[PDB]
Amino acid sequence: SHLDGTTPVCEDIGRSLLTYGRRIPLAEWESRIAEVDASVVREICSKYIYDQCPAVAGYGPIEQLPDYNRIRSGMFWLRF
Amino acid sequence: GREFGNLTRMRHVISYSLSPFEQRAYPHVFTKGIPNVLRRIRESFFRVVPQFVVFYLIYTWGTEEFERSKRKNPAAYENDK
Repeated sequence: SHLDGTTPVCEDIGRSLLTYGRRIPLAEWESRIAEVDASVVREICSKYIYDQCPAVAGYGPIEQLPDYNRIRSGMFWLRF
Repeated sequence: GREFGNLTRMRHVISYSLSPFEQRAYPHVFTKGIPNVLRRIRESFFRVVPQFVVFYLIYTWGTEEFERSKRKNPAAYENDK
């Protein structure tokens, strides 16, 4: 749906070339999406998310935001 | 007034912190830690120590006087004859 219209496609062409150098065709995305599986999702999320050190930023009436140790402790389960 | 959600009303303050895993547990504990402790001790030395020294002096004299009293009296025996 994002690629409807001529502005999104030209932006995609320009942005994609600067990073990959090639315009990856849409048919290639679907092939890579089909490879996705529940097992794959779990492995990748555990790789990049589980028991990490988040960066935090709050601009607001924020007195209740938990301290950084509370957040870092919530990054992992003990039942696991 | 007893919940973190509503305790006070502050404005125009910023804070910066780092993760426990990104910093040392004993940073400058050789060049900046010891001198700070020395500052703490020196800044409150004369306010406490001297009084307890008086206590020690009172304690020593006391014991000394107590024992000094049990010594026999040569003035109670010179005339006893």
